[PDB]
Amino acid sequence: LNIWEQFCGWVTSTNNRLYVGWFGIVMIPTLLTATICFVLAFVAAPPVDIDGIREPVSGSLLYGNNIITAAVVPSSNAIGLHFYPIWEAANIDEWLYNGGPYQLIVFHFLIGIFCYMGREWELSYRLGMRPWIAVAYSAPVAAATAVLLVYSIGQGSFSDGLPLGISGTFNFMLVLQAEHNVLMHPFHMLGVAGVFGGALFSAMHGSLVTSSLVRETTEIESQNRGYRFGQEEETYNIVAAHGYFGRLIFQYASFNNSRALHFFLGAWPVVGIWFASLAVACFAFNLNGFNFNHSVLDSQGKVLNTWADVINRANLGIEAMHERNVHNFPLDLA
Amino acid sequence: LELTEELRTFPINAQGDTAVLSLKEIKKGQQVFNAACAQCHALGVTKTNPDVNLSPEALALATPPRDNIAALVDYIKNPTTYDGFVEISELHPSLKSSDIFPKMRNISEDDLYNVAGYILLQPKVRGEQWGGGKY
Amino acid sequence: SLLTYDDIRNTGLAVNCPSLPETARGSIPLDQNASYEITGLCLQPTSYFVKEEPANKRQEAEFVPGRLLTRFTYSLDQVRGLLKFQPDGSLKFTEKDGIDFQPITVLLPGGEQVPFLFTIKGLVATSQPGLTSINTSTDFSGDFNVPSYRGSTFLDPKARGLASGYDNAVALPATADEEDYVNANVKLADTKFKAGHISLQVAKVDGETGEIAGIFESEQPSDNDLGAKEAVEVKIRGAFYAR
Amino acid sequence: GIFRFILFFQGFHNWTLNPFHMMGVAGILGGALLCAIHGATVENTLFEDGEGSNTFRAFEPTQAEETYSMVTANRFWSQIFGIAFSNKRWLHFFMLFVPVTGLWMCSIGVVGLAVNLRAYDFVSQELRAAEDPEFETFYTKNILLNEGIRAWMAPADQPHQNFVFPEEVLPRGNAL
Amino acid sequence: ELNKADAKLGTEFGKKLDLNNSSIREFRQYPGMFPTLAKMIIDAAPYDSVQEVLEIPGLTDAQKEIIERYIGEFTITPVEPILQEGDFRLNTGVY
Amino acid sequence: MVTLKIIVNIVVLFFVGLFIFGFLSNDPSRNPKRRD
Amino acid sequence: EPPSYSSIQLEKIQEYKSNIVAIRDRSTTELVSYIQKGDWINIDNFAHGPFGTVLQEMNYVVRNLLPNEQPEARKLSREVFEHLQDMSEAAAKADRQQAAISYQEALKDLDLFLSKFPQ
Amino acid sequence: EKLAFYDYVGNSPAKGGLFRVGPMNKGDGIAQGWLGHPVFTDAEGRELTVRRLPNFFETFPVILTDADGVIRADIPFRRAESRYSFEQTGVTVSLYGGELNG
Amino acid sequence: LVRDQKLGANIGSAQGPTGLGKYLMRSPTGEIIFGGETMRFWDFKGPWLEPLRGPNGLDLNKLKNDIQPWQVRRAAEYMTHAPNGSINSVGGIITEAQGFNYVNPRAWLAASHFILAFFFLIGHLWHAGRARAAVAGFEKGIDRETEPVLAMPDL
Ligand code: CLA
Ligand code: CLA
Ligand code: CLA
Ligand code: CLA
Ligand SMILES: CC(C)=CCC/C(C)=C/CC/C(C)=C\CC/C(C)=C/CC/C(C)=C/CC/C(C)=C\CC/C(C)=C\CC/C(C)=C/CC/C(C)=C/CC1=CC(=O)C(C)=C(C)C1=O
Ligand SMILES: CC(C)=CCC/C(C)=C\CC/C(C)=C/CC/C(C)=C/CC/C(C)=C/CC/C(C)=C/CC/C(C)=C/CC/C(C)=C/CC/C(C)=C/CC1=CC(=O)C(C)=C(C)C1=O
Ligand SMILES: CCCCCCCCCCCCCCCC(=O)OC[C@H](CO[C@@H]1O[C@H](CS(=O)(=O)O)[C@@H](O)[C@H](O)[C@H]1O)OC(=O)CCCCCCCCCCCCCCC
Ligand SMILES: CCCCCCCCCCCCCCCC(=O)OC[C@H](COP(=O)(O)OC[C@@H](O)CO)OC(=O)CCCCCCCCCCCCCCC
Ligand code: HEM
Ligand code: OEX
Ligand SMILES: [Ca+2]
Ligand SMILES: [Ca+2]
Ligand SMILES: [Cl-]
Ligand SMILES: [Cl-]
Ligand SMILES: [Fe+2]
Repeated sequence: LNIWEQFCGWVTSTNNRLYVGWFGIVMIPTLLTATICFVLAFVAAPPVDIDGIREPVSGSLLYGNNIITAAVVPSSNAIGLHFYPIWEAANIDEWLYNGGPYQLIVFHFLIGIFCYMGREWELSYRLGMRPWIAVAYSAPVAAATAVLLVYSIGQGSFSDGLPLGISGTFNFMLVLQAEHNVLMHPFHMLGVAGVFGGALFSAMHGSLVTSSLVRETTEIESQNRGYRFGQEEETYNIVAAHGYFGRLIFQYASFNNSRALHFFLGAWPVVGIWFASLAVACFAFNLNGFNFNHSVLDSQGKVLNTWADVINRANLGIEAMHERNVHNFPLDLA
Repeated sequence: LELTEELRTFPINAQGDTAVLSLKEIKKGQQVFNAACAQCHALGVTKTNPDVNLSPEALALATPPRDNIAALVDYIKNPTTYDGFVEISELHPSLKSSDIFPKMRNISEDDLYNVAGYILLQPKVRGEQWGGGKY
Repeated sequence: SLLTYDDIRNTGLAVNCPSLPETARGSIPLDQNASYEITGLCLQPTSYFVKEEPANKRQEAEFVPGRLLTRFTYSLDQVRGLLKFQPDGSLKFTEKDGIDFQPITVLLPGGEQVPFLFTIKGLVATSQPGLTSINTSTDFSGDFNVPSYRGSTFLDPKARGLASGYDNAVALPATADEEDYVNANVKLADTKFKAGHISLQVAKVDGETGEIAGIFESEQPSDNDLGAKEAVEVKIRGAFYAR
Repeated sequence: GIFRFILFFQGFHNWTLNPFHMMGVAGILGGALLCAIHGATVENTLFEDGEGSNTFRAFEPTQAEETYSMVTANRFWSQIFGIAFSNKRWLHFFMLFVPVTGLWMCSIGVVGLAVNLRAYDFVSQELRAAEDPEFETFYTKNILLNEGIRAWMAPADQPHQNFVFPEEVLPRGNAL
Repeated sequence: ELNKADAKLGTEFGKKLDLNNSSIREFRQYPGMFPTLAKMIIDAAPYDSVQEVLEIPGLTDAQKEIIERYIGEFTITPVEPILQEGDFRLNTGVY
Repeated sequence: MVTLKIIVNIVVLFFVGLFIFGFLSNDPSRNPKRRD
Repeated sequence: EPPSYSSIQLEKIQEYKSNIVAIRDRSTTELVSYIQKGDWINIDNFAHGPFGTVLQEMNYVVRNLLPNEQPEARKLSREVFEHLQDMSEAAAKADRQQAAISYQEALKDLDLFLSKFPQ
Repeated sequence: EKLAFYDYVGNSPAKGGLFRVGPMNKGDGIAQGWLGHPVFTDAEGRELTVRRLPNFFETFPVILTDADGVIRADIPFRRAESRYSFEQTGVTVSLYGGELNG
Repeated sequence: LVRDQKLGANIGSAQGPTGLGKYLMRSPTGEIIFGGETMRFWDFKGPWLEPLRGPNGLDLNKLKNDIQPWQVRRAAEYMTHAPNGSINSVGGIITEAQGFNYVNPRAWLAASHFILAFFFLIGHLWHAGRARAAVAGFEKGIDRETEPVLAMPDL
């Protein structure tokens, strides 16, 4: 009808194969640029100087290293927190040596998932669903924006960020255990309680309906066949699954109704992990986990060892060995 | 050990004599150690000048020696270098410089007398403590 | 801008360029045999870009390629230094004694290495041609300094392999341990060739400037490789006053 | 006491980056999504049997008609993610399978660590960590961090051997 | 190829201080050498002699009195372009 | 590169420009029920 | 109420006056030649530096001297500050004889403080 | 030499990894000869020995100690403040027996 | 740096442990800044060391002979009062023993709003679902009879 309304009427239309609608028009270009640059710089980037002094570390597959290593390695300590586009360097070879392409796949990737946040909201309004699924996606976006962005703000430069590769991540975590002590911090400890709870409740809820399935097939075929997709009758009875678990544990402490059950399935890792995401986000301003170093003591004052200084004797060692050339002054407070 | 009296003996004056210290003045000496003797003397190391440790391997070598706690309350009355050459009351908390360092106003001589008694009781009960601390 | 006024001398790159005087090549300040209120500012934004490449195919394969600076704009050093002395006849000595020096540059030539260049001014003792009254925007300053290293006795490689402390010659291959060859990490106190000219030479603020030609050694990363040869040529940007 | 045993297995064995542990992180974190994403959509597709405003009023337990859609939920995930569970069973069998085979792959890794077949070392990437200081990578950066464990906490973790160290044998990187 | 650092540690630099390439906290081990006495020593006279110091300009006769108390506790080593280089004397790596 | 910077600066202002008056033209009237 | 400053002035207040008398005889220096010829931000070096220690130093007339004449001695020590606000903020004016008459005011108050309070 | 071959770290079955694949002769090569047993003496005697490297390490730092356990020599990782180095102590090696005897 | 000045070693000549200047190297855009790991905070413009900012940056004409005893003792206090906390009262590096306590309430208030800044993005997104479904009428879920997705065409 109208030419600009011919656009808004394809982009907001709900019969496409994939939904690129209004959050997608920021997403789909600025995620494909984060895809294509990361796939290219995983294999053929030059060495990039992570620590910010002189020595350039290699993270690309033509430089002799394998899949379980070799991130696109982050920016330099020399550029700090400055906005470093590809057009500020005097050539491309100055850009790749100074930790260039990480800021191409952080500032595009983070805006590529913050519009994947609202896109899941957008289709739930584009159908008649109740739209409460973007709030479930704030649980791993904040897992992916505390460590990429927010920890790289308050600690200092963009060098202290996640090296987006598989054993670049493991080098980050031991530094965070070294630099300010992840494990003895309750907001991380609330996170794994959501995750190990979310580990069990996947294999708890997913087991028992797979247990309490009704009989519609015979033995020889798969028992995952006797019903058609989208039927009105249930594949399983909740009344038999109730009193199984009521007879395993307290009868009073089961979940009788399934819509109260599935909320708690959608609560426990989701409210858990944005404590752990807020752990690293409150780690970002150097509000750290506590130390029980030298805590118990004799009436002399002679130091009794606990598990916490055995933790710290491991934590002294990674702190006195990570970034082994830059520190010229005896505190690593930067 | 029970922290008995004769392990809390240390020479309080210049080169000739000692004294016995009771229990409760050490704990307020510990309390003023964690208030004003605190941000640059955690674990006996000195964070701004990194080799002026409070170990008695090194506290004896600063002349005149800083083991006598009447000398040590004089060395917070009049701080100095290792040789006694110049005062460093620009750069150090003192009672000579209370107008510069305002935290030294709510303190006395006897409130320094026990933190001088505190600071060398700690290497009497631990070796690693009040040392480099790397190990 | 009229003058710089340091808050506008933030990230705009009007900042790594010291004193440029006016076009007046007629200042003869005429010193005699005494001491000096010894000179200021002295120092260089090191770039044209010229580099000699290693031959390996013997006696040919000279003839310089150019190079690209693969890193930011801190090829510079600044304000101290330069005790000046007039010896018995000519040759007009120059002593550096305690200046701010040695920034470190990384380049790549056509050929995909990254040799770590070192613009060092460590103890220049500068000779000079025959008998000058004073510099006339014509005379040639030329000698060498001594250069330092890359590993300044603590720069570990990634298997902690230095001489000066730091885990002698091997870590992880425990039975092929003491056979490798790259663990002799020795330091040196070299001398080479360098030239520095003069071209502008103002009268009132009395700052003299003009070209340079530095020829250095490359990196020896606690003694893996042999050095390359680099003709670094840029303006000097000195400033002179005296007794 | 578990947290010591964590940093034991970082330094003395490199329990990260052997592949049998890394399937277990795919098991648990993959398990944590599949109960989170399945907990969302049953609370996103609901069926108007109540007339009040909270949803889990008037859900009968003796109710044969199914309380979530699965036709709108398949239409939701075929568009957003592009792939979607096109039958309501094996949505629950996958939630059983994804953390149980995560722990089983994690269980057979520490039996390799029991006889300390660690796979901390790569057969490559070490000889030109020896010959070549120009070869600069994260893995050789990571393997010197584990030396930061094994000579720092081991006199204090195990006083059985009375390991005592004279403070210049310990690996210190710099001024720290 | 003796790696140029431990070989200097064998010739009395590991044993006593040496005044040429000695660290500044080596002077802390003797009573009365730190900062205002070792500042004139480490910057000016690492020349050739155990007895040439006590005759450097910059100290008094009370300042040379501490020098003669521990006069036999150093030998002058030959100079090193590994250990004097780097401004390593005034600020080392141990803290 | 300054020749490139404007070309990237066009396409951010094109796509965010077609996001900021995307929602401005009815975006609560294609919510498949009342007032669709 | 204490008249006798035996060690109270002779260690403290005669070093309180001695450090800013030492900046004072120096002060006909590069700083006057900054406002003679041509150096804008090295005056702001001096006002927060050597005159930053002329004022943070000259601050404990409360904490050392005679509490009856203390409230009349605050604003003597405030007018020396607040005139030197016009010294550093006429550097963005780019006209160095508004700052030159600001520097001549520091003759009228600093040595007038140094003539006063020998107590 | 069979008794000396069983007193080697490189025949103890703890070391070896999951993906360091192959025979033990890909780890060391072929065993050629014993070359004796080291005996470490200082400038004074003071005999001292090395009995170190337990199994679940990979890189044990070299310590040299006396009969009761006080350390007399090591390998200094930072040679600024060494007091127990090899060079100041002047340790000698007596290599007794084997191929390289005396 | 100025501790070194008392010692007297010349600042410019020395090369750190790693080739760069131990004290005074140059930032990527020309300002002579402090060396080491301090290259990230090369934009520091606090009230002290603004009398060390010369024309380019930290000028070495005025970095020597013009440090004041007030100027260093603020930075001596600010070194040990770095924002480095525990949960409870522990201060300084995490590895370091808890001799003294100071949480530095810059840091101790910065994270506390970031708990509440992120949580208010949670509820805003979770009210925008219910508000958009308030006018659309399916805040209680989809209908039994006129399901809107069965009206939609097949893929
Ligand atoms: C012996 C087996 C065992 C046990 C009992 C635990 C138990 C625990 N671990 Mg642990 N852990 C184990 C093995 C074990 N782990 C192993 C093998 C590893 C790997 C090396 C870890 C690694 C690990 C980490 C890294 C962390 C924990 C943490 C925790 C605690 C919270 C976890 C949580 O909420 O789970 C989720 C599951 C649920 C919430 C379901 C409920 C389970 C609770 C615990 C049972 C309640 C029982 C009740 C109070 C008893 C009274 C009965 C009642 C009816 C009255 C919990 C005490 C975390 C912590 O610090 O918390 C203190 C933490 O950070 N563990
Ligand atoms: C993204 C992070 C991540 C994730 C998701 C995982 C995931 C996992 N890790 Mg892992 N890990 C990581 C990072 C991670 N790792 C890092 C960085 C390190 C350091 C290198 C480690 C080091 C590590 C170690 C050392 C081990 C794991 C193990 C595991 C597995 C957990 C086993 C478990 O829960 O059993 C939980 C425990 C049980 C099921 C035992 C039975 C206990 C019963 C069920 C509870 C009893 C309840 C009773 C009422 C008591 C409660 C009351 C109590 C409060 C009093 C799982 C695969 C373990 C593994 O794979 O070994 C098989 C293991 O040993 N991890
Ligand atoms: C949001 C960013 C992000 C991404 C993409 C990954 C991805 C991965 N992590 Mg990881 N990680 C992250 C953040 C991230 N992590 C953070 C913030 C931490 C804490 C610091 C960790 C800590 C961590 C540990 C401790 C471990 C991993 C592991 C893994 C791998 C398998 C885990 C898995 O199956 O996930 C479950 C999720 C899914 C199955 C959904 C599918 C997503 C797939 C896995 C993404 C594939 C990644 C790849 C780059 C995408 C390419 C697409 C192409 C078009 C460009 C995988 C490559 C494990 C590993 O090494 O295994 C090899 C492991 O041991 N990570
Ligand atoms: C249990 C039986 C057994 C035992 C202990 C060994 C042990 C050994 N063999 Mg041998 N071998 C076996 C079975 C066995 N083999 C079989 C069945 C064959 C025929 C295929 C061979 C063929 C064979 C050859 C041809 C050679 C050896 C050699 C060797 C020795 C070198 C070490 C090695 O290769 O480890 C390497 C071990 C690994 C790399 C571990 C593999 C781990 C697997 C891949 C994990 C699988 C995980 C799985 C994919 C995940 C499941 C998915 C999940 C979803 C469920 C070693 C003593 C060599 C030798 O010394 O001979 C002179 C040699 O040349 N073997
Ligand atoms: C000596 C001799 C011979 C003795 C024997 C004879 C004798 C005298 C006996 C008497 C002794 C006796 C009886 C007891 C003494 C022993 C004793 C006290 C043992 C107790 C030990 C102990 C600590 C027990 C507690 C631990 C325990 C069993 C459970 C922990 C419970 C807990 C805190 C949390 C469990 C987690 C939880 C709430 C899970 C439910 C959430 C969830 C997702 C459910 C999934 C789910 C739920 C549904 O609801 C339905 C519907 C479906 C679909 C579904 O997915
Ligand atoms: C250059 C380039 C590209 C480089 C990339 C290389 C690189 C850096 C990384 C990649 C390397 C890589 C992938 C490493 C991982 C290797 C690894 C550990 C693999 C796992 C192998 C293994 C044996 C693991 C053991 C455990 C195991 C089986 C895990 C499986 C994990 C898994 C499949 C998790 C599923 C996660 C997931 C997508 C969940 C969402 C499920 C989903 C779409 C639900 C949708 C949905 C929900 C509803 O509620 C309803 C109602 C409906 C209807 C519905 O549909
Ligand atoms: C001193 C301690 C600290 C104090 C500060 C903290 C106070 C917290 C108080 C919280 C108050 C609200 C709790 C209930 C919320 C709710 O609406 O649930 C509603 C549902 C349905 O209840 C349904 O409720 C129905 C009743 S009615 O309809 O609501 O009237 C009825 O059908 C039936 O009972 C049941 O099915 O409750 C449940 O699903 C049971 C789960 C337990 C309660 C929810 C907890 C959420 C998960 C745990 C989160 C932990 C965080 C960390 C995780 C790692
Ligand atoms: C931006 C919008 C577009 C998103 C692009 C990315 C979308 C990718 C979606 C996954 C593709 C399909 C995979 C399952 C293939 C498939 O067809 O699944 C189909 C399956 C649904 O199966 P049905 O319900 O049809 O099964 C019918 C029954 O009869 C079973 O037979 O979906 C799932 O199980 C999802 C869980 C596994 C999803 C695994 C995700 C893996 C992510 C990628 C990891 C590897 C990457 C390697 C990189 C180096
Ligand atoms: C009232 C609390 C304090 C006491 C009792 C105290 C005590 C001492 C003592 C006894 C010494 C000499 C140690 C020796 O000779 O070996 C010393 C040195 C030193 N203290 Fe403190 N101190 C205190 C507070 C501080 C604070 C807050 C700082 C930080 C500004 C500090 C910085 C120093 C420095 C830098 C030295 C070394 C002087 C030098 O460089 O030569 N002190 N202190
Ligand atoms: O570099 Mn990356 O990193 Ca986490 O810390 Mn602070 O700075 Mn270093 O430290 Mn410990
Ligand atoms: Ca007080
Ligand atoms: Ca020595
Ligand atoms: Cl590191
Ligand atoms: Cl540092
Ligand atoms: Fe369901």
